[PDB]
Order: sequence, then structure tokens, then C-alpha cells
Amino acid sequence: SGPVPSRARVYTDVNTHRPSEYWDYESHVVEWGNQDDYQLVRKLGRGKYSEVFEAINITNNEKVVVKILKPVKKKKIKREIKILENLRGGPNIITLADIVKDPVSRTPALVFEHVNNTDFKQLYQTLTDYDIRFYMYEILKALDYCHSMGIMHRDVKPHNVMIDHEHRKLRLIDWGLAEFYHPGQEYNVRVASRYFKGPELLVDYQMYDYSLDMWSLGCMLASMIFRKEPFFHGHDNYDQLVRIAKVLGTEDLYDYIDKYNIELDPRFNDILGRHSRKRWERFVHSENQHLVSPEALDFLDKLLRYDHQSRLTAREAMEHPYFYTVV
Ligand SMILES: CCCOc1ccc(CN)cc1Cl
Ligand SMILES: CCCOc1ccc(CN)cc1Cl
Ligand SMILES: CCCOc1ccc(CN)cc1Cl
Ligand SMILES: CCCOc1ccc(CN)cc1Cl
Repeated sequence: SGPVPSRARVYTDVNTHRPSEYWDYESHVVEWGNQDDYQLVRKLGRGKYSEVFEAINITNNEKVVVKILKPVKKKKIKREIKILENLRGGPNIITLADIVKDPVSRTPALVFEHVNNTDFKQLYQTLTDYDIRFYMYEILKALDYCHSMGIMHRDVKPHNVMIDHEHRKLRLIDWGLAEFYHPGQEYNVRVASRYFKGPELLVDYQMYDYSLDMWSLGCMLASMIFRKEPFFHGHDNYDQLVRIAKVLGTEDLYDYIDKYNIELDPRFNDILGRHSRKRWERFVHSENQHLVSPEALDFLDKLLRYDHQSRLTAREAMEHPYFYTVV
């Protein structure tokens, strides 16, 4: 009979009702500018798909961020460009400012707005309960916006969240794995970083949606409020589901597999075992109790659910009592 189909509970048909120009990235015309307007300043980081640099726009002495793209399918570069162009100016979304190529190497490069990621290690003040609520709300604004625009980020994790704490500014970056949501489409499950992969990815359920980002956000919330990084510490993709099952329990996992008629990989036979569903209160310790509250655990419980359909949407999350105190 095969797996039972699924579709997003929200923003289901936003790409369906838009003209193809919006979501047909393969047909998008990229106009590559000239990289001489920029001087590279320093190396910011290295990724699987890119090298990120701090730079100066020499025409106006303004700091920019330059992402030089590593060898990848032309289709993937076009997808990222089109998504960034569609989301440009959205709340807490990194802003694409220019698309350039070095006249000699012809290597593709994306130019973005500068974001000054705070060195948190050099602050007397440690993370507070209010800080978590404030920045979790800013991420949600970004996710509700991109989901409303028919886009799944698919790589929500701390390294893809830039925070300028002095200006209380947050930006969701690296749209390289992002994809347009089309109801009924079967997606590649080899997305997201291991610790942040949703159970749908781990059981190879391809008909996933925006709710994938909500699981990733829940992993980030658990790691912050409990001071346990990462929260689900798998050593491989199969072991990752086992770490999740040791907290959410095996009974709800079998209800999830049964509901969607999911074919479970035989590699899971000898490793899943039997696990009770743990209370979230059991992760509270003297070192994290200032970040934990009944509201925070109720909110966490509503994100970290096997059933992608039963997770809060980004808009439902924004209305949770956990955020009543945020501006
Ligand atoms: C007007 C709806 C078009 O539907 C799609 C567009 C693009 C894709 C990805 N190849 C899939 C679908 Cl169903
Ligand atoms: C809730 C506040 C902590 O969250 C962060 C702090 C710094 C960074 C830098 N990538 C990212 C996150 Cl999510
Ligand atoms: C530990 C492996 C068990 O495998 C399964 C468990 C539950 C279901 C749903 N009837 C299916 C499988 Cl293969
Ligand atoms: C915002 C006030 C606190 O909210 C709660 C208190 C208790 C529970 C259940 N133990 C849930 C919530 Cl949201």
C-alpha cells in the first residue's frame, strides 16, 4: 500500500496559487555583478557548501558579508538565489544585497547585509530566561514569514542563527538547503544537521513540510533551557532516532510509524529497544533551573513530537504563554 500521504496544516497551497515564476528556480535568470566593488577583510567561517568572509563595499565604506560558494549543482545555487530574492526584506531573514563573480576565477559569490555575531564568551552576564524567550520569538517571526512564503528552511540550528546582542538583532542565515513547499511532493531526507533532524527524516518519510523546522527549533530550545548541547546526541542517523526514542519513548514512535504506514529500515531492528516516555521535568538541574519554567516545558512538549502534524505551527508557537512577556 505504501506510505500514507501528508500535507502541511498551514500555508498548504501558497506555491500552488502563485505563478511559476515565483517557485520555478531552474528558469530564474541570475545576473552576476562584478566583485571589484568589494574588498575581503577576514575569514568568518567554513561550511560544507561555502566560505564566508567579512568584507567592505569600497564604494560606500560599509561592512558586508560575502559567501563564496563551493562546487555544487548549478540547480542548487539557483535555488538558494531565488529563495533569498523571494524572502528579501522579510523579518529576521538575512538580506541578499548583491550576486557577484570574480572576473578571473568566475566563482559564484553571494553578498549579504553585515551581521555582527556577538562573542558571547566575553560577557559577564550569562543567558537569562528572558533572553531565550526574546530570541526564540525572533526566530519564530523568521520561520512564520518564510513558511507563509511557501519555503521550508530545512537547516535550523544554532550555527545558522546570527545574533548581534548589543543591538538585540537576530538573522536566520544559510538558505542553501531551503526548498519550496508543494503539497504531495516527496523530498530528499538527507537535509538538516544530524542533531536537528526530525523523526520524519530519520524514518525516511519523504512527504514532509514546514513542521520539520519546528522540530529543529524544539531541539534548539531543549538544548538552551536544559544547558545540554546537543539535546539528542546521536553518533549516526540511525542512532539519532534511538536518542530521541530514549526521551519521547518507543510507544509514540510506533503510533507515528503506524499512522503514516512508514516502512522502518531493518537497521532499526536491534538498536531501538524499548523506552518509556520521559517527563520533561527530569532534565531540570540546579545549573539550568533559572531557564526552566512550567510554560517553557509545556511549549517544548508541543514542538518535540514525533507526529509532524501534531507540532505547533510557527504562528501557534508565537501565541504560546511562554512568549507573553516578550516585546
Ligand atoms: C502549480 C503547482 C506546481 O506544482 C509543482 C511545482 C514544482 C514541483 C517541484 N518539481 C512540484 C510541484 Cl507538485
Ligand atoms: C537563545 C539565545 C541563544 O541562542 C543563540 C546564541 C548565539 C548563536 C550564534 N549562532 C545562536 C543562538 Cl540560537
Ligand atoms: C524495533 C523494530 C520494530 O519495527 C517496527 C515497529 C513498529 C512498526 C509499525 N507496525 C513497524 C516496524 Cl518495522
Ligand atoms: C504562563 C503561565 C504558566 O503557564 C503554564 C503553567 C502550567 C502549565 C502546565 N504545568 C502550563 C502552562 Cl502554559
